[PDB]
Amino acid sequence: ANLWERFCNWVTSTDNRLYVGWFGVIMIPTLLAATICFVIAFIAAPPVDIDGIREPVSGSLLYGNNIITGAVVPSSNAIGLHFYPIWEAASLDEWLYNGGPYQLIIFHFLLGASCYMGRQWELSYRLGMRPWICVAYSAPLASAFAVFLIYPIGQGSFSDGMPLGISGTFNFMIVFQAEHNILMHPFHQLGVAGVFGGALFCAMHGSLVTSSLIRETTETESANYGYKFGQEEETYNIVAAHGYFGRLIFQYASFNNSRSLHFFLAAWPVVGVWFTALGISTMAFNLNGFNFNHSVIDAKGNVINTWADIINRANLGMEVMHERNAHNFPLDLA
Amino acid sequence: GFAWWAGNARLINLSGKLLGAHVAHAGLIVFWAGAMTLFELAHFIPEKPMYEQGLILIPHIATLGWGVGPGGEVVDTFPFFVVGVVHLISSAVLGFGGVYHAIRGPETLEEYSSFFGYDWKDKNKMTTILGFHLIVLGIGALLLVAKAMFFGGLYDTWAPGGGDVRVITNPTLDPRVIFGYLLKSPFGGEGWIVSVNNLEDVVGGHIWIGLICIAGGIWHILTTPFGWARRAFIWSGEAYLSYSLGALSMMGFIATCFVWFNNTVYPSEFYGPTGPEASQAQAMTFLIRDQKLGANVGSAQGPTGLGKYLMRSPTGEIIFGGETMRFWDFRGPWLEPLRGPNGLDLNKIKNDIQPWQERRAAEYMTHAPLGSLNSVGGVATEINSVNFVSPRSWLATSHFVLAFFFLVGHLWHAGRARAAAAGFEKGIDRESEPVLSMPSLD
Amino acid sequence: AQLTMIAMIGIAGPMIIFLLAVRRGNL
Amino acid sequence: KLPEAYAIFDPLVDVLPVIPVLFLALAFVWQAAVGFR
Amino acid sequence: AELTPEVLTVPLNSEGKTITLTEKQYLEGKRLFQYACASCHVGGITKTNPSLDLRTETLALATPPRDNIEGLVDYMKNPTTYDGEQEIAEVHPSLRSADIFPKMRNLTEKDLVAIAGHILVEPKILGDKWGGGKVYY
Amino acid sequence: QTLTYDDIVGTGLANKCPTLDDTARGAYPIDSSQTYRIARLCLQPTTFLVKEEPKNKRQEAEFVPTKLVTRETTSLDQIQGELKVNSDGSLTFVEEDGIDFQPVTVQMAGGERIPLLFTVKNLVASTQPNVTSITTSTDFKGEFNVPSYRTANFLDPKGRGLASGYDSAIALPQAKEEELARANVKRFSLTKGQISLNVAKVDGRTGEIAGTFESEQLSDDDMGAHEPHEVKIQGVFYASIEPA
Amino acid sequence: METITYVFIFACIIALFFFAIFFREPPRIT
Amino acid sequence: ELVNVVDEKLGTAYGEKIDLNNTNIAAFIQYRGLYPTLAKLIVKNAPYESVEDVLNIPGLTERQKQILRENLEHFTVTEVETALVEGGDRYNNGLYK
Amino acid sequence: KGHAVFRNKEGEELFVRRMPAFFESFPVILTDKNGVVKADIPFRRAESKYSFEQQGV
Ligand code: CLA
Ligand code: CLA
Ligand code: CLA
Ligand code: CLA
Ligand code: CLA
Ligand code: HEC
Ligand SMILES: CC1=C(/C=C/C(C)=C/C=C/C(C)=C/C=C/C=C(C)/C=C/C=C(C)/C=C/C2=C(C)CCCC2(C)C)C(C)(C)CCC1
Ligand SMILES: CC1=C(/C=C/C(C)=C/C=C/C(C)=C/C=C/C=C(C)/C=C/C=C(C)/C=C/C2=C(C)CCCC2(C)C)C(C)(C)CCC1
Ligand SMILES: CC1=C(/C=C/C(C)=C/C=C/C(C)=C/C=C/C=C(C)/C=C/C=C(C)/C=C/C2=C(C)CCCC2(C)C)C(C)(C)CCC1
Ligand code: OEY
Ligand SMILES: [Cl-]
Ligand SMILES: [Cl-]
Ligand SMILES: [Fe+2]
Repeated sequence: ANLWERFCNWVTSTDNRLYVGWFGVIMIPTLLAATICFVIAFIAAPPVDIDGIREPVSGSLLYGNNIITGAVVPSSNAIGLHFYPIWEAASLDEWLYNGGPYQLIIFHFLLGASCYMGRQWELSYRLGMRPWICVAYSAPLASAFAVFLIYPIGQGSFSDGMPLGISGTFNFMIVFQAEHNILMHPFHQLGVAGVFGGALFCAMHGSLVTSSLIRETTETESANYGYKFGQEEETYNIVAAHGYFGRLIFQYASFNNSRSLHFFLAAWPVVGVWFTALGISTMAFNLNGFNFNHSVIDAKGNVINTWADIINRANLGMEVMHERNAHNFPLDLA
Repeated sequence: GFAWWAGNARLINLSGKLLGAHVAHAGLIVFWAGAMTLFELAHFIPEKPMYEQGLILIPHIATLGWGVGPGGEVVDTFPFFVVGVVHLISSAVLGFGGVYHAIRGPETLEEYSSFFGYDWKDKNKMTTILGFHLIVLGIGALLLVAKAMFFGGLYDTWAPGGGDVRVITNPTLDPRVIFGYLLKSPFGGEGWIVSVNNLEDVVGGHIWIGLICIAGGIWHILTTPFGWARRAFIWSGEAYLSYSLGALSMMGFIATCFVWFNNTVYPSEFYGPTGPEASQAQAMTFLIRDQKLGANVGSAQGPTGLGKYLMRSPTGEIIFGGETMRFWDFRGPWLEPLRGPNGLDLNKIKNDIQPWQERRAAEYMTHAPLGSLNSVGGVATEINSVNFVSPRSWLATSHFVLAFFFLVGHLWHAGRARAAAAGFEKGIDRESEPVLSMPSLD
Repeated sequence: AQLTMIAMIGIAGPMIIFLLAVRRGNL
Repeated sequence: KLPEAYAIFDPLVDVLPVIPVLFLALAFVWQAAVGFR
Repeated sequence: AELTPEVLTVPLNSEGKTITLTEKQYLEGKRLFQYACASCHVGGITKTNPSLDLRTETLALATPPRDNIEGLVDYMKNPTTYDGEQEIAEVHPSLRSADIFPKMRNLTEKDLVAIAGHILVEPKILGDKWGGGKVYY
Repeated sequence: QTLTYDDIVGTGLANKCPTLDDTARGAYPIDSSQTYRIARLCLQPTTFLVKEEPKNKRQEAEFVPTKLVTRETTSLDQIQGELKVNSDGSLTFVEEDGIDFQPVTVQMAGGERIPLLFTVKNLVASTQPNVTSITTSTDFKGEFNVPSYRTANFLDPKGRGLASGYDSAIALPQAKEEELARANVKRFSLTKGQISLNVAKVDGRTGEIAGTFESEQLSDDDMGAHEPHEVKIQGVFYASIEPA
Repeated sequence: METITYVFIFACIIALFFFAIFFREPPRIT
Repeated sequence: ELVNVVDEKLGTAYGEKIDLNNTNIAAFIQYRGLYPTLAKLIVKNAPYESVEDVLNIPGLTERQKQILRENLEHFTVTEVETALVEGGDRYNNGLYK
Repeated sequence: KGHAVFRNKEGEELFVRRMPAFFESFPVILTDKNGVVKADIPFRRAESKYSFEQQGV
């Protein structure tokens, strides 16, 4: 009946259309801040001197960008890893030129996404569920941390974090391949396996369940109406699905335990994306993909090129051109 | 009812066997420390820098002041041998005690001795075991103080004349300095505790931590958790494990940044230069070369209009130009002779650069912590030839990986401990599904 | 070689299991 | 290099650090012996 | 193609005498170059001063000509600038400065010949790649 | 009390020129039989004014104020050179060396960024005849060089440059080139600026002087792409004088 | 006109979010 | 009217010899005995109205004058080109390997 | 407009390397009848060996 206890009861209420919770108390403001600043920067922000070389990059729609090319541009290389809130700038004009909004957006977003993962634990506890859905979401979360926070820490500048834009993303990727040879890194290769396999098993599982739907409807209606929300009986025949898939390959290469199957579905892409988040996060410290440049030579010592050396030719052309005005000395050491 | 793949969860309420597991595991850690040091010594060549040799334990011992002399030159390898041997030998004793308690020893303890036996829900016994280890930890931190002040000192990369082993006679005690570090921002130019840049602060903080840990050990032996703490935590083995998992994760992330930025307690003489350091060193190298050719590096405008060799930071300091403008917070003993009140002094640059600084810059630039997984040194486009990956990259990446998984382990075990404590970790009771007794959302 | 010592070492583990299995021990 | 009086043990020392890993492998031989109980 | 004695034949001095190395010496020279030199001179460039490479035509125009075993062996003892005007043992590895460059301490006279030999052979095998930099990778 | 680097770092003080005490109203005597040099000249701008284009007939718009957006990166310092005595008792400072340029971009009302190379490169500044003492009424007037804001290697966003880069608009392979000549052919400008240094304080004992400066120069023309603006810069200076 | 078009579509998507969440067909049990 | 002045300069003796008034200092490595000592002196004392002017550099030893004479036919002078001498580009023109 | 014939200062006929369909953009490279490069339009000018100005194309 006390004021605080009533507040605690509303915060943690399972009757709110959207669950709030204690993580929500940090998540709601931080995400609103990031969202509002992003929408405005994406539409109207003036150009940003991302690389600190007084060469501003235009990112917003009103400065001649479309949806594909627009971006909120990372903060200036001259700032490096320094904290640059609004109140550290002589004016909003200065803060805009130097990339202020990128910092505001990504810090609020990393907080709010982190609280988003906590909120998944919290509601799960309020509803009497098992708790590990938040563990599945730590894979995309770790990946966002890697490209917005970890990689800038290792390279010494938020100007090398990933831009908040579609082409900006591609720029990040091409520069990353030139400097880290990420294609040749095992943790990226596991990421592709996590993401190709995820798509594969999504399609497989969806097709096997759909294939063994029990007839409940006429030809003139969507089979979807054969299932009613909250019915106790399963809506497909898992033995028929097992009997099809076990014969498509062989019997013991098929799941008949639904729990093992769905756990498999959870584990494969989650673990693969953990590794690819770790790949970005460890190339942040310049432990790069495999280097086989000139690994094959002949009896005389002539280099015999392989596909790896061709990759390297591509990598070099990305190297020599990126940030074409920003380098004064012969080694791009960071 | 655990499966074989969750088999160690069968030890939760078997204090005797669980003790053997921890002690056997402690043996593995001591074994590796011993075996690895010996492996590194057997491979060590004193004419090469440590960081051209894939060493991570010998630099930890050197940094304590054993085996090294002025400039980090290795003078005596016997202390390295001793540390490995003693660790290796001690692992047999822990190994022995671990397999005895895990196989032959009493399966549970609480019936054999009310002292060593424990119940996870016994908040008093738990905080007493906490207090014991806190005291151990405090003693451990004071050991580092004793070495620093009374048993030879520590390696000081900042020491005058190239760095040297130095005894610490005035450890910093001022709590405004010691805890000032805990309140510095973690961002560029501040860097929280990772910015500690002198052995006086390092030793003084260990005096403090040692006292605080012993104070807290005694505190937790003498008390039981207060009611607000009782109502805030889950009191169970797995919950306790999840708390430590969070803490180790956090500590792992911190150590990652420590080895990457800090060149004081990870001297670059031993570990190789940091990323910022190597990048600064490249700018220094071509400043030096170009000025010998007659270039006026103060007044050279680069392509962008910014200075080619020197420019200003956002707060005015004279700093190296190019991309390394990002690394201007870097401080290192080979560079600081050139700093004046406004940053790099152009008069010192024109007149006072010494050959040893030229050497050190050329060396660090050609040893930047970039390399491939198969230990090809340098940028990803470099051809094979140089077999090198900095110890800093090895130490930073490994511990980021471990720190990340332990955060995942924290989440896994914290959520399970919550669910197990409330009684729905094995699934939803069909006959009593909470959602089915809640009103609909709409 | 070094493969001699790591053979003696690598076989030590499986031999403990083998002896206890063939003596019907607390495995 | 090790001290001369222990030089005989070079090949053993090259192998020692891998030994902890063998404990992990040993755990799976044991579980295979009792049938993953 | 193979590592024939013709390719292993390099000038000994300016007088024009030549010397045929062995395949042992070449591989030994390559290994010692990698140990002592590659961190700055990988592929025959100079990372800390790219204007001066290890191409044979560059070595030839140096004062003391360095495009022969003698000149190269002398250089690893008493390195000078390209015009020979000043000694640079204090900033360049050499036996004269093996105290401040500890990797030079355990190099024998035989080792120098192999290192010099590798430097002279390698452009005969790789051509433009040796000392050409990334353009030829 | 002389501050250390660790006292300065991050305060913004590194961008400020040394001030002189308000008592320092001396005079520094000049012995023409001696030779002198400026050991350090520090210039610190406080105001950036840009001349507007009135577009109409005879109005000639004035200098409007601007906002600095490139932060505390604006001061010239460590400048040195000969301070000569001429056959009429005038003094001429000939700049030799120093950090004598800072790129600056200020923003006008309406959002236009004006970048400029604030500089005193190759400054030659002279006093009136018969000086014999540097006093709190001495004026130096001089001119200096304003090179192109970008130097010759600079590549525009389509890869075009002067000493490097494409020589055409390669994304428009069959477009008519005549309309693109201004943007395809880069040009290195070199213009003169003008500066007044007015001495207001003099420490007779130390040879230190301090005061006020106004300089006029041209902004960036983006290698001939667009016409420059005229820029007025106001600030404070500090110089230290030594017998050569 | 293209900026107006891009922002118009984006705003329509946000309004649709509002209706899809708060004005969904409510799921009813069995 | 709009001409790239560097391209234009390649059509002069600058495009075939070492221009004592414009060429970047790294080009003096192509001839023996010039780099780094004489190259430094040469660049610092530019400009020259004639190739012969370099022999009058105050401080030249008699051997340095002999090296210059040997190489005078590889030298030229053309008008100083601001684009090639500003930014200290005669000491570092941003070209490495 | 007519057939363009290029010649260097020595009267040798030169041949522009034609753009392959793969390339959005292609450098301007002039070869002799044997395929030896004799002229081009350089990107970096400082170490240009083959400029139209130098070769008198
Ligand atoms: C201090 C560390 C610590 C401790 C004491 C525990 C203890 C426990 N955990 Mg936790 N765990 C931790 C860290 C820790 N965990 C971390 C960091 C994570 C995240 C990765 C997890 C994730 C986790 C899950 C998902 C689960 C547990 C479970 C358990 C219980 C059973 C575990 C078991 O039988 O493993 C048996 C051991 C194995 C099956 C071996 C695994 C092999 C690893 C993954 C491969 C590593 C190989 C290595 C990298 C290189 C190999 C090289 C090659 C040459 C061999 C037990 C209470 C289980 C539980 O909830 O029980 C209550 C459970 O389901 N843990
Ligand atoms: C550091 C790793 C570690 C440690 C210390 C332990 C320790 C333990 N485990 Mg776990 N476990 C681990 C990893 C580990 N486990 C992994 C990776 C898995 C997945 C495969 C499991 C799966 C698992 C299951 C399924 C079970 C355990 C159980 C146990 C306990 C009883 C063991 C027993 O009765 O075996 C008897 C085995 C033997 C007698 C075979 C010989 C084993 C000895 C110790 C080999 C030592 C060799 C060494 C070189 C000797 C040197 C001695 C010298 C120092 C003098 C014990 C405390 C059991 C338990 O909880 O019991 C209640 C149980 O049911 N574990
Ligand atoms: C923290 C680890 C730990 C813990 C909690 C225990 C706890 C226990 N053990 Mg185990 N034990 C351990 C480690 C541990 N032991 C090790 C490492 C070994 C191998 C030497 C053994 C070997 C062992 C045997 C053989 C037996 C026990 C028994 C017992 C029980 C009675 C102990 C007693 O009365 O001691 C008496 C108290 C003392 C002797 C106090 C003396 C102070 C200690 C020994 C010196 C402190 C040194 C310091 C900790 C580290 C060394 C320095 C190093 C860093 C260089 C008790 C449950 C007995 C049991 O359960 O029988 C049924 C039993 O028979 N233990
Ligand atoms: C391994 C270390 C350890 C562990 C696990 C514990 C565990 C515990 N302590 Mg003990 N304690 C320790 C060391 C430790 N203590 C030491 C060394 C001292 C001496 C100073 C104390 C002094 C102490 C007192 C005086 C009390 C406890 C109490 C407690 C209980 C409640 C703790 C709590 O609610 O924290 C939760 C923490 C908070 C609610 C406040 C968090 C505020 C932090 C500082 C914010 C910082 C966040 C940021 C990310 C960290 C970066 C650094 C930061 C300073 C900037 C719990 C059993 C209480 C109890 O019940 O004792 C009977 C109690 O009153 N402890
Ligand atoms: C993103 C990381 C994260 C997340 C999602 C969780 C989630 C969870 N934790 Mg863990 N925790 C973490 C990191 C995290 N923790 C770390 C690193 C530590 C060690 C320092 C702990 C220590 C810890 C303990 C000791 C306990 C939990 C418990 C729990 C559970 C209940 C909620 C709770 O008490 O959390 C409290 C929240 C935290 C401890 C930190 C969360 C960090 C959030 C995302 C940011 C908070 C905003 C921040 C204050 C504002 C910073 C900005 C400003 C300073 C500028 C829940 C499953 C409890 C439980 O029931 O376990 C069995 C419990 O008692 N956690
Ligand atoms: C960086 C620390 C270096 C290492 C290691 C080695 N060399 Fe070097 N080298 C370096 C520089 C900066 C220079 C230019 C010196 C100058 O100012 O003139 C050189 C030069 C040479 C040369 C002369 C090249 C020429 O064209 O005349 C030679 C022959 C040479 N260096 C050989 C050499 C050898 C054999 C090394 C291993 C013992 C070696 N260098 C290491 C930088 C560095
Ligand atoms: C329980 C269990 C387990 C675990 C176990 C463990 C983990 C153990 C440990 C143990 C240990 C941890 C061990 C150790 C050992 C050691 C030793 C045995 C030692 C020895 C030493 C020596 C002999 C030395 C010598 C020398 C010298 C002195 C000098 C130098 C050289 C040399 C090295 C030679 C498992 C899982 C498996 C299974 C189940 C159960
Ligand atoms: C040694 C040294 C030093 C020092 C240091 C120190 C002194 C430290 C401190 C530290 C500390 C002092 C720490 C602390 C920490 C804390 C923390 C980390 C916290 C945490 C908490 C938590 C985790 C909580 C949670 C929660 C909540 C929030 C709610 C309720 C529930 C719970 C409880 C869960 C220096 C740097 C000088 C130098 C070097 C050396
Ligand atoms: C230090 C030292 C020592 C010690 C040692 C030791 C302590 C040892 C141990 C050892 C060990 C500890 C060993 C172990 C081993 C093991 C192994 C060898 C394993 C194997 C495994 C396998 C191969 C697996 C398989 C499988 C299974 C079983 C199931 C599933 C599938 C798979 C395939 C995975 C000595 C005395 C020498 C002396 C000197 C020094
Ligand atoms: O890759 Mn290449 O490296 Ca990481 O910095 Mn140096 O250049 Mn620039 O700022 Mn973004 O980018
Ligand atoms: Cl780019
Ligand atoms: Cl650079
Ligand atoms: Fe499903």
